[PDB]
Amino acid sequence: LSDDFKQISDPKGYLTYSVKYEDQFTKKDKLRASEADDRIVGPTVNLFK
Amino acid sequence: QHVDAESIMTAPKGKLFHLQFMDGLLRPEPSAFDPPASGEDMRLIYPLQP
Repeated sequence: LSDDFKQISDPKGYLTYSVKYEDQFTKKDKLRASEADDRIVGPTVNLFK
Repeated sequence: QHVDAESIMTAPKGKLFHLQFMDGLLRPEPSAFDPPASGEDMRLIYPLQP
């Protein structure tokens, strides 16, 4: 009847983190942690270089 | 240079090798933030007199 709701898998928020790197350090080496945890920690760390 | 100790240790009693010290005093102090590096650098032969 009232089709009001659209299905989605990974939802985004109306807010997020925006960092600005002082490209002086950082290395760009995209830090390599474990594999299992690369995925859990995964992005947060990549973002917070 | 780098007088290899092989020889500084065992070479004719004459041979006049020209070893050479560094004069660190005008060395640049690593940027107060940058991350560290990890091999201490040393020297295994010191002049015995001033």
